[PDB]
Amino acid sequence: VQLIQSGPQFKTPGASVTVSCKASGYIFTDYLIHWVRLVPGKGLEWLGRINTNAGLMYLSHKFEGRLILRRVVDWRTPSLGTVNMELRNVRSDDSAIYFCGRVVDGFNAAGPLEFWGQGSPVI
Amino acid sequence: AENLWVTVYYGVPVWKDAETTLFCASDAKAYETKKHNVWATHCCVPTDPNPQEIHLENVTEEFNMWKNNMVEQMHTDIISLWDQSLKPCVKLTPLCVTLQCTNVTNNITDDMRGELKNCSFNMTTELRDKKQKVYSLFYRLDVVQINKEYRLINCNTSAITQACPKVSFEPIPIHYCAPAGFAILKCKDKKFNGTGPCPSVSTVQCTHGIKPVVSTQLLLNGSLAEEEVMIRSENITNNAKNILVQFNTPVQINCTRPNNNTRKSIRIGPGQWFYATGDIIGDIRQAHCNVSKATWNETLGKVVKQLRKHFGNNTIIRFANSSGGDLEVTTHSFNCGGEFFYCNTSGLFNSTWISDSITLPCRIKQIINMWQRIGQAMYAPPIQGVIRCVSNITGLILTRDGGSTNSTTETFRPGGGDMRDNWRSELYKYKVVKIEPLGVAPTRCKRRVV
Amino acid sequence: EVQLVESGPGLVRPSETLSLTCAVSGDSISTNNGWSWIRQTPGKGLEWIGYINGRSGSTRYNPSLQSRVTISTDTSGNQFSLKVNSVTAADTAKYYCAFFWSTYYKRFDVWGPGVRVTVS
Amino acid sequence: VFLGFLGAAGSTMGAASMTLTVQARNLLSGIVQQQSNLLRAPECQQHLLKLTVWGIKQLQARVLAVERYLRDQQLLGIWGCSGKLICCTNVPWNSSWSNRNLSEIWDNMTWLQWDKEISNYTQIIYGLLEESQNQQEKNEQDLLAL
Amino acid sequence: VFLGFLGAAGSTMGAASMTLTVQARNLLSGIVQQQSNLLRAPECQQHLLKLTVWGIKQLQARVLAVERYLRDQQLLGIWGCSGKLICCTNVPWNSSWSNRNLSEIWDNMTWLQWDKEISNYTQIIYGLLEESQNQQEKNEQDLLAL
Amino acid sequence: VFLGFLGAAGSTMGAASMTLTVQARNLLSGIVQQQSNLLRAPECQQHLLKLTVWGIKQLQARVLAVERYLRDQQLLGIWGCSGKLICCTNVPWNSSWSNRNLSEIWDNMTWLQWDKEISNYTQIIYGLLEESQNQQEKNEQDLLAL
Ligand SMILES: *[C@@H]1O[C@H](CO)[C@@H](O[C@@H]2O[C@H](CO)[C@@H](O[C@@H]3O[C@H](CO[C@H]4O[C@H](CO[C@H]5O[C@H](CO)[C@@H](O)[C@H](O)[C@@H]5O)[C@@H](O)[C@H](O[C@H]5O[C@H](CO)[C@@H](O)[C@H](O)[C@@H]5O)[C@@H]4O)[C@@H](O)[C@H](O[C@H]4O[C@H](CO)[C@@H](O)[C@H](O)[C@@H]4O[C@H]4O[C@H](CO)[C@@H](O)[C@H](O)[C@@H]4O)[C@@H]3O)[C@H](O)[C@H]2NC(C)=O)[C@H](O)[C@H]1NC(C)=O
Ligand SMILES: *[C@@H]1O[C@H](CO)[C@@H](O[C@@H]2O[C@H](CO)[C@@H](O[C@@H]3O[C@H](CO[C@H]4O[C@H](CO)[C@@H](O)[C@H](O)[C@@H]4O)[C@@H](O)[C@H](O[C@H]4O[C@H](CO)[C@@H](O)[C@H](O)[C@@H]4O[C@H]4O[C@H](CO)[C@@H](O)[C@H](O)[C@@H]4O)[C@@H]3O)[C@H](O)[C@H]2NC(C)=O)[C@H](O)[C@H]1NC(C)=O
Ligand SMILES: *[C@@H]1O[C@H](CO)[C@@H](O[C@@H]2O[C@H](CO)[C@@H](O[C@@H]3O[C@H](CO)[C@@H](O)[C@H](O)[C@@H]3O)[C@H](O)[C@H]2NC(C)=O)[C@H](O)[C@H]1NC(C)=O
Ligand SMILES: *[C@@H]1O[C@H](CO)[C@@H](O[C@@H]2O[C@H](CO)[C@@H](O)[C@H](O)[C@H]2NC(C)=O)[C@H](O)[C@H]1NC(C)=O
Ligand SMILES: *[C@@H]1O[C@H](CO)[C@@H](O[C@@H]2O[C@H](CO)[C@@H](O)[C@H](O)[C@H]2NC(C)=O)[C@H](O)[C@H]1NC(C)=O
Ligand SMILES: *[C@@H]1O[C@H](CO)[C@@H](O[C@@H]2O[C@H](CO)[C@@H](O)[C@H](O)[C@H]2NC(C)=O)[C@H](O)[C@H]1NC(C)=O
Ligand SMILES: *[C@@H]1O[C@H](CO)[C@@H](O[C@@H]2O[C@H](CO)[C@@H](O)[C@H](O)[C@H]2NC(C)=O)[C@H](O)[C@H]1NC(C)=O
Ligand SMILES: *[C@@H]1O[C@H](CO)[C@@H](O[C@@H]2O[C@H](CO)[C@@H](O)[C@H](O)[C@H]2NC(C)=O)[C@H](O)[C@H]1NC(C)=O
Ligand SMILES: *[C@@H]1O[C@H](CO)[C@@H](O[C@@H]2O[C@H](CO)[C@@H](O)[C@H](O)[C@H]2NC(C)=O)[C@H](O)[C@H]1NC(C)=O
Ligand SMILES: *[C@@H]1O[C@H](CO)[C@@H](O[C@@H]2O[C@H](CO)[C@@H](O)[C@H](O)[C@H]2NC(C)=O)[C@H](O)[C@H]1NC(C)=O
Ligand SMILES: *[C@@H]1O[C@H](CO)[C@@H](O[C@@H]2O[C@H](CO)[C@@H](O)[C@H](O)[C@H]2NC(C)=O)[C@H](O)[C@H]1NC(C)=O
Ligand SMILES: *[C@@H]1O[C@H](CO)[C@@H](O[C@@H]2O[C@H](CO)[C@@H](O)[C@H](O)[C@H]2NC(C)=O)[C@H](O)[C@H]1NC(C)=O
Ligand SMILES: *[C@@H]1O[C@H](CO)[C@@H](O[C@@H]2O[C@H](CO)[C@@H](O)[C@H](O)[C@H]2NC(C)=O)[C@H](O)[C@H]1NC(C)=O
Ligand SMILES: *[C@@H]1O[C@H](CO)[C@@H](O[C@@H]2O[C@H](CO)[C@@H](O)[C@H](O)[C@H]2NC(C)=O)[C@H](O)[C@H]1NC(C)=O
Ligand SMILES: *[C@@H]1O[C@H](CO)[C@@H](O[C@@H]2O[C@H](CO)[C@@H](O)[C@H](O)[C@H]2NC(C)=O)[C@H](O)[C@H]1NC(C)=O
Ligand SMILES: *[C@@H]1O[C@H](CO)[C@@H](O)[C@H](O)[C@H]1NC(C)=O
Ligand SMILES: *[C@@H]1O[C@H](CO)[C@@H](O)[C@H](O)[C@H]1NC(C)=O
Ligand SMILES: *[C@@H]1O[C@H](CO)[C@@H](O)[C@H](O)[C@H]1NC(C)=O
Ligand SMILES: *[C@@H]1O[C@H](CO)[C@@H](O)[C@H](O)[C@H]1NC(C)=O
Ligand SMILES: *[C@@H]1O[C@H](CO)[C@@H](O)[C@H](O)[C@H]1NC(C)=O
Ligand SMILES: *[C@@H]1O[C@H](CO)[C@@H](O)[C@H](O)[C@H]1NC(C)=O
Ligand SMILES: *[C@@H]1O[C@H](CO)[C@@H](O)[C@H](O)[C@H]1NC(C)=O
Repeated sequence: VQLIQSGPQFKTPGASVTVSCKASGYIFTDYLIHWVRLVPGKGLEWLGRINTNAGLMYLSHKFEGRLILRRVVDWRTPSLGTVNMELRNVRSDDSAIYFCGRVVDGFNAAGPLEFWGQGSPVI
Repeated sequence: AENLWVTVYYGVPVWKDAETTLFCASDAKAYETKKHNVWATHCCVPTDPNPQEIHLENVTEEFNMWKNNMVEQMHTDIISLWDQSLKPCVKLTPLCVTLQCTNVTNNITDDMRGELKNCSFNMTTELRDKKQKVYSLFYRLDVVQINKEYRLINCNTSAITQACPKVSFEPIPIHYCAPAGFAILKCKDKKFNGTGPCPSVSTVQCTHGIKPVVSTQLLLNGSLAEEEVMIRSENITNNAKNILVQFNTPVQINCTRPNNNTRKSIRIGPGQWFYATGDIIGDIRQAHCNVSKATWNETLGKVVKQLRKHFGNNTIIRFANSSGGDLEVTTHSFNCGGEFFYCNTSGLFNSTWISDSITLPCRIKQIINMWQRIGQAMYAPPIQGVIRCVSNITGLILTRDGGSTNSTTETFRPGGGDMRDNWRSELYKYKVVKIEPLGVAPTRCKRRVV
Repeated sequence: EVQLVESGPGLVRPSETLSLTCAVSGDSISTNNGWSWIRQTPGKGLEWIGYINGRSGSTRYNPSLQSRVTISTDTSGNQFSLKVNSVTAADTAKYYCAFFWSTYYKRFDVWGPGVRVTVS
Repeated sequence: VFLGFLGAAGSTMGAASMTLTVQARNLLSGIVQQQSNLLRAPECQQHLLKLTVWGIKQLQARVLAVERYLRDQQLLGIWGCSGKLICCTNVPWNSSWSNRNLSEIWDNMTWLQWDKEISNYTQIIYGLLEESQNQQEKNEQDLLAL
Repeated sequence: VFLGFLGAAGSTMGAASMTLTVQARNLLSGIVQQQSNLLRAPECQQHLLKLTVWGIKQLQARVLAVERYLRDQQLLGIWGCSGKLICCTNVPWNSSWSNRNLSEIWDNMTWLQWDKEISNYTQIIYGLLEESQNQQEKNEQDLLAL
Repeated sequence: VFLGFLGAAGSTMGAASMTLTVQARNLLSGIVQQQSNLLRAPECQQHLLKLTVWGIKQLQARVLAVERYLRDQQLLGIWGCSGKLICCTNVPWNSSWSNRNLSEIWDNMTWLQWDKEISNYTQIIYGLLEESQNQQEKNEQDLLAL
């Protein structure tokens, strides 16, 4: 099981930032994917999660008008797929390390994360 | 210990689970005169002559609709037929040129503002030293603004082909039939949940007629449950799997595309034609679908009553609309009278259960990626006149969000998922087995040597 | 399961025909092939007389009586019978009614108590 | 044809042995093998030529039904049963393969249950049946017989 | 091979019954089935691969000849005639199917004429032949025989 | 299967006659004919459909194995040997075809050597075997027999 994230990004305030997490080695569908933001001066904050089979988004109620999650699958190759994130209206308040992770098997209705990526970071 | 000898029997009624290739067949009646129907050409073998069904007394067999290779085969063959019928069409490579576009403002309602673009461009001609200035209307969802300059969306990744104007992708019913040496077993129990030891089994020559209708969220024109609404899933407590809900009564939905629409053809080359959308006759308004309100209440009451059997009879069940970053994961996609619709179902999945009509606004597209490919794209020619479809909603694809709060509630939303879930809703009753006629057993006879 | 009951004269004179019958209870004799007669003669032991196939009426007789014995059925009475012509003192014996089932799957016999017949 | 194709499947071995022609008749005759033998052209055929992939899938299905049929016939021939739906052999039952009496299996078991009981002795039994026939031919090539 | 393939077609049923191997030998061996079995490569083969439509038409013809042959052999096997060109059965003639004496049909009719006289009784007769064989096997599984 | 496929090839005709099932079992069962009969899909199959030339070559190989098998079986049937690996006939040996005694050929020659000695009399012998069977059937249709 491996989660591979894209590199660091810098953006002009008000611009959107898009980051991504490529997942492999387990069936991509099943096992919800969660996003968590780390702010060195505040701690961890949950942003939302995506249902990789259905293509459904669930968000933390701070970001409904700002954060969009998407997924890409190919029924051909069940062991591979990606999750993308788009965050709009980026401000200095959003300087953080953005992490990708996967829920512990048996906990799709919850969100402990067993596997983690690297952290973007953004600005 | 008796003094017995081996006796060999041939023609013994024994079988093993097996994977194979089914050959497909159709009812050569009204469908025989369709001529250009894709399904009527492929599933050519005539069937359903008052077909046989044989009850097997005392046979109990294990079924598993989630591991049923018949669905995977149906999926693969549908894709192959679509590629084969598009392969010999025009290939509209010459259209990915800069387009000069303005808004259509000619008697448009408020809900259509910015929906249509009037685009002119320099197209190739049949004689290769000339160019022509032509124009066509496009839907907003088919173009990309670049740098009034636009391009078609599918320029970065693929050529766009054009469906051939005479090919009809109408989902007439087809039947799957076993090859010699194989048999299809059918599970007849009413209230069968898709898995396990089905006690009432019969053999068939072929499956019932199945219409290969392709849609998301709401399953259209399938079979109905025999007695009660059925809820089936691979694992009901795992909010990652989809829930397939089969209604025991249809909900009628009336879909239309208003706007009289005209069509014109343009030569792009020597016998190579492109179909353009011409000016709309009459006014311009949105496509939409009508669902009876009382009916889409009574049938949710039935779905909820059945969901409570798995989630608790003191649990609050609420429905909510789809949420995601795409069109293909939030709308009800279907093909109607040849055109592709993407309808908004948030007007249906909006209620809480604690123990006139609904109008669904709808958008349409002409450039379809189809299935899940990145390259490969199709342009659907416009259809003249107006379009009206009357369809039966026979089932739902639902997902749960996960748990919620200590108030004990569950939230269900229209789901997405692979196209295979549409076929699993019809083929759940069938299994394919290989017949193995030899066997041996003890008897009192001995070969008499002479 | 059947019961076999024999009946007939316990005495026959030289050159007379001996006639013995057997009633069958519990099953049919119009079927169930293998209805037969067996003879037990003191000083000789057991031998077959022959048998009849209830379904077709065909018979087979031990060669020693090929020209002397007739076996036939009364399917209405559900009884069958044995007739042996030109009976002599040498034919004094204990006669039995028997049912022999012998197929690929089962083997069993049913025997009646028999009739002892004296021949002068 | 196909009027009770697996009708005896839930019945006992004894009763099911009386329907053997029912299953035998359906091994070489699927729908496509009937359409292929019409006096009139089937008409469909052009489809399977224009699109050669479908033509190949159909032939593979037809060839396989024939190969499976012939392999079963070859085994019956090797074991000394040319024709016949039921044939007796000289191989004794081991009472290890299955240890039940005749009155238990012919009357209480179905063929499916039997098949699931002795499936891992199938190759041993087939091997013995072949050896038995070879021994019989060796004895036939002796004019003093037995 | 093929030296008088339908030579008896205009002859009487009696005389024609003496040429049965002549037609039997030509059911599995057309020209292409001889070329396909040369020790040398046939050479032509590349044509049928370069152009797959012709390759498919040839295979369909070959597969069909085999399927038709095997179906006739299966019926003879089911009816209790494994091998033999002429076999006797236990099914009586109905005298409804055709009502002629032996001296009329064997000496005056050709097989083509006969075929056109009883063609709509073919399935009845075949059904009876199968029932007869099943009854015979039921009688064989009785060690007291007849 | 294939555990001594041509093992008797260098042995004498007499000894080699005892291994006849060994070669018979390998005429209808190559590797591809085993893969084609798996309960699971073979997986490979998509390759042979995507590229139809390979699909055709495989079918031609499978069809040919079947046709060759059936032709040999048809000849045995015509000659009056339905089944059996060894059968006696009524055709006398000519002593022109080969002029050796039994003690020389069964003990000193291999089958390959024998085949290279009488190969140009093969068709004569086959023709006689067919005539013999036809004569036998003519005699069978006489209720006074011999
Ligand atoms: C169908 O799908 C469902 C999923 O929907 C599958 O169910 C899942 O099955 C897996 C096992 O394969 C379970 O994993 C194990 O979970 C226990 C913890 O369980 C306790 O806490 C749960 C907490 O849940 C909270 O959150 C939910 C969601 O919002 C709330 O609803 C809850 O109320 C809680 O707030 C709780 O849910 C559990 O109760 C449920 O399950 C029990 C049965 O287990 C029922 O009786 C209850 O009624 C109720 O339904 C429960 O209270 C962990 O402790 C396990 O970890 C150990 O075992 C691991 C094995 O690999 C090991 O790796 C770990 O390290 C750990 O090992 C420890 O124990 C070993 C014992 O042998 C020791 O040897 C070792 O040294 C060490 O000490 C494990 O993670 C999932 O919980 C379960 N999910 C759900 C939702 O139920 C189901 O299997 C599928 N069915 C089929 C046929 O496929
Ligand atoms: C769930 O199930 C329902 C029920 O089956 C299904 O609804 C039906 O969909 C089909 C396909 O869209 C509809 O069929 C079309 O109907 C129109 C309207 O015709 C009416 O009037 C004529 C008399 O003039 C009546 O005979 C007829 O019954 C109707 O009352 C026809 O115009 C359509 O024909 C054209 O398109 C066909 C495409 O297959 C061509 O084959 C045909 O030749 C016609 O094309 C030609 O003429 C066109 C017009 O000039 C021209 O543009 C073309 O280029 C070409 O030259 C067609 O018959 C049917 O009516 C619907 N039934 C109901 C009750 O509404 C749902 O679609 C299905 N749901 C889903 C999701 O699959
Ligand atoms: C999309 O844009 C095209 C232009 O690229 C529109 O077509 C143009 O419509 C005007 C009228 O609004 C035509 O001008 C008039 O022509 C008549 C003769 O037919 C003349 O008498 C008038 O005085 C005037 O000049 C113009 O010729 C025509 N151009 C072309 C190429 O057809 C089209 O209507 C627009 N469609 C939509 C839905 O907006
Ligand atoms: C079709 O091509 C012509 C040129 O052959 C385009 O007209 C020129 O456009 C440039 C700007 O790109 C101007 O600087 C020239 O002055 C224009 N020339 C003339 C004669 O008008 C024309 O715009 C193209 N049409 C479309 C619909 O793209
Ligand atoms: C379909 O119904 C069967 C029962 O008829 C379910 O199988 C049983 O599930 C219970 C747990 O609820 C187990 O304790 C039993 O051992 C299971 N029985 C058998 C025979 O497997 C089955 O899970 C249901 N399927 C679905 C998808 O809900
Ligand atoms: C869906 O229902 C609406 C009504 O809510 C239908 O619209 C009406 O159509 C009639 C006939 O043309 C007009 O007289 C009314 O004024 C319209 N009402 C409104 C509110 O617009 C609509 O036609 C139905 N759609 C379908 C596909 O049947
Ligand atoms: C879908 O369209 C049908 C017409 O095809 C509507 O059914 C008609 O309803 C009126 C009452 O408003 C009746 O008088 C007619 O007799 C009905 N016609 C038929 C053929 O049944 C139906 O109500 C529409 N559905 C929705 C949700 O609007
Ligand atoms: C699902 O339903 C919600 C309403 O419950 C929709 O939320 C609205 O979204 C639009 C933008 O698309 C905003 O302008 C509105 O202000 C939102 N409404 C509220 C009350 O906040 C949501 O868009 C729907 N989702 C989909 C895919 O249709
Ligand atoms: C799907 O349909 C719903 C219902 O019509 C849309 O939600 C409304 O959007 C309008 C703006 O056009 C707002 O003024 C309303 O307040 C919204 N309704 C509610 C309950 O919040 C929704 O925007 C549509 N989805 C998409 C993607 O367009
Ligand atoms: C979902 O249902 C709610 C009601 O439960 C709808 O909101 C109401 O809309 C009417 C107008 O039609 C207003 O008069 C009420 O005051 C609203 N109530 C509340 C609590 O907001 C809502 O529009 C529906 N959503 C969609 C997409 O149709
Ligand atoms: C779309 O517009 C055309 C053109 O006006 C309509 O076709 C005409 O219909 C009338 C009857 O109302 C006929 O007398 C004319 O001969 C037709 N003209 C042509 C060119 O066909 C058509 O009916 C309209 N379609 C819709 C759905 O409104
Ligand atoms: C929607 O469902 C109804 C109910 O099954 C369909 O109407 C029946 O169709 C069958 C033939 O399949 C007839 O034998 C019944 O008599 C019909 N019932 C009634 C009340 O008319 C209806 O055709 C379906 N609609 C669509 C578009 O498929
Ligand atoms: C299915 O099982 C039942 C129960 O064992 C079988 O019923 C027997 O039927 C025969 C023929 O009518 C009777 O003589 C027996 O007495 C019945 N058995 C019992 C226990 O009553 C039934 O035949 C089986 N189905 C099949 C196809 O064999
Ligand atoms: C074609 O018909 C003629 C006339 O019926 C047949 O001629 C018979 O030939 C045999 C053999 O030479 C003679 O014994 C008969 O006497 C001839 N019949 C008559 C009426 O003279 C001829 O044999 C038939 N052709 C074939 C192939 O059978
Ligand atoms: C190959 O040739 C040798 C020599 O002829 C064969 O050897 C004979 O083997 C048998 C069995 O062991 C002995 O009884 C003979 O006495 C041996 N012959 C001699 C001359 O010593 C050998 O069997 C042949 N190989 C095969 C497979 O048959
Ligand atoms: C456009 O709207 C005007 C009224 O503002 C009307 O007179 C005219 O006929 C309409 N045009 C069309 C095509 O409907
Ligand atoms: C055309 O569409 C743009 C949005 O892309 C909008 O800003 C502009 O006002 C529209 N013009 C007209 C005439 O509707
Ligand atoms: C690819 O698409 C993007 C928009 O998503 C566009 O900006 C870019 O120019 C396109 N690439 C090329 C080569 O045109
Ligand atoms: C739908 O059912 C609920 C049940 O609680 C009821 O409150 C609601 O009024 C019903 N809606 C309609 C339109 O009848
Ligand atoms: C052999 O078959 C028996 C059937 O009762 C089964 O229990 C046993 O596990 C099988 N052996 C192996 C190695 O699978
Ligand atoms: C049955 O065959 C006879 C042959 O003489 C023919 O006259 C009759 O018309 C046929 N019956 C039918 C229904 O075709
Ligand atoms: C016939 O076979 C013998 C084998 O000994 C060979 O010598 C002879 O040349 C062959 N005849 C012809 C014409 O090839």
